[PDB]
Amino acid sequence: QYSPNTQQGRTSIVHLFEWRWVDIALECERYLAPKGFGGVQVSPPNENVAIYNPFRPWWERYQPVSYKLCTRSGNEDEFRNMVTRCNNVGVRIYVDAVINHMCGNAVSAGTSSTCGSYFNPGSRDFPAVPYSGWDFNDGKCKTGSGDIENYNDATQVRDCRLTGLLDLALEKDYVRSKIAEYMNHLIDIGVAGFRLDASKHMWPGDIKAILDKLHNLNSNWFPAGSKPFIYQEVIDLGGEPIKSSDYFGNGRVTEFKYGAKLGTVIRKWNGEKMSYLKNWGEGWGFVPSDRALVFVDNHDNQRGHGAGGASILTFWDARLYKMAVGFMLAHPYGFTQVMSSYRWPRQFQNGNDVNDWVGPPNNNGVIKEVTINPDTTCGNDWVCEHRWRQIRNMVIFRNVVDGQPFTNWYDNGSNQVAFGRGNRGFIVFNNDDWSFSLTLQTGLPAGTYCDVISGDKINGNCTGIKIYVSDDGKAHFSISNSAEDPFIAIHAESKL
Ligand SMILES: *[C@H]1O[C@H](CO)[C@@H](O)[C@H](O)[C@H]1NC(C)=O
Ligand SMILES: [Ca+2]
Repeated sequence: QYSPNTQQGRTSIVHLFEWRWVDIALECERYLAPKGFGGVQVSPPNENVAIYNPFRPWWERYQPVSYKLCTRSGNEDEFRNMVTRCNNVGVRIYVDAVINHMCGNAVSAGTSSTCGSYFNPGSRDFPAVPYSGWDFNDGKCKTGSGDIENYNDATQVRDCRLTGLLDLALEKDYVRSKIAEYMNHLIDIGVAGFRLDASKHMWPGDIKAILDKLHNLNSNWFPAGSKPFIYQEVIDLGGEPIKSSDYFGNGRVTEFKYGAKLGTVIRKWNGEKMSYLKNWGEGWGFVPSDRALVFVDNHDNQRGHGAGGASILTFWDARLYKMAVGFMLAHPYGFTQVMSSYRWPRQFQNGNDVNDWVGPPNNNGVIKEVTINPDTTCGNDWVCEHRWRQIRNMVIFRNVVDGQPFTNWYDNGSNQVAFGRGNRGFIVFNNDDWSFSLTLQTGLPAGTYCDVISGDKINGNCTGIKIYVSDDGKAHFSISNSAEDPFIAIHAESKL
């Protein structure tokens, strides 16, 4: 469960946020597989509530109505077709599992579902599963509002409604069975793992009970005895009753301190400088590397809905974003997840986006298909950060240096640092307010290397910058503080 279950070599997964099943299937064959991506995290594939006020927000997908594979991304057949085509190409699929709750208790009863299933939140009656009033913690919670009021109370945080979402009683074998039945369906279809949404709101023991009823990965693509990869969404920063270590027994956990910290350092906020990254990792209070799932930003905190706050770097800050992601992909700590999102009309009104709810590109509710431009970029407002040369080439970098030790670190004491990975890769950063010109020991074999940030290597020709490594692994690097991308990266596979 700690093993991603990706093909040998592939070291990253990408979140194709709100993408359609059919677009993902194509992307797997036309780009993800060839560019070395390890897998894809998909948006919840089960039926959810169709919220029309605001108009189809992205967060409506976190309010389940049933476990039918019927959403705006596609139906069961399209979902199945996607898993098969991606697996057949070596790209794994990880599902965002919303098993801690159902829909809002204040939501109106009826058939406003992505699949037309009937539901009645008022009477806790979800016939498509089926679930009834006896399957919720309505009588287990103590709070006056029935919702979580005090996060210093681990109990109410687990038994009370998270912002009004109907809280399922995961202690009952019936509920655990219904959920496991849904998860086994996905496993048998071919998924390699799951993201356990809102894990902090579930008892570590209830989760384990559910994982105990899960089948092994499909023997057609995975070796016998393979267990699904498990990463739990636990927002744990500092001094909270619930520690992420409490979930180490079920699988990996999302390390939200990673992106929050990296964001302030790159932004150079409150005295932080890149030279401090010398001991990045557990040395900064992070969970053990072998239990961490890291990222710069996620669908939640990229729009202010998650931990990290204002220090979080997103595609909106392209220049600084690329460096942060470049640094994360080059550093050996944890398992990396790349973000892929869409553009929305950010309407900041007194320091808060009033349009952070806006859903994916759409035509009257119907999600717009992902178009590819001649320059390999996406249209229809899909950002496709994963298609950015600087990001995609760093994804490949991590694969190439997989297993190599962190070495040859250098820093000017401010914001000019560099380090290598064994003898397979080397990266240089310039985040200071002045040019960088110095000869450094890369620890790489002599030869001409293409800088994979400014360009690419194609049939023995570099389309960008070229670095020359001496017989003693030394090479000269020049980075202006005015450069489009103030960092250079070279590896064994970019050598001419
Ligand atoms: C790189 O490509 C060009 C043609 O586009 C060719 O003339 C040149 O010889 C190539 N160099 C190498 C080293 O293959
Ligand atoms: Ca709960």
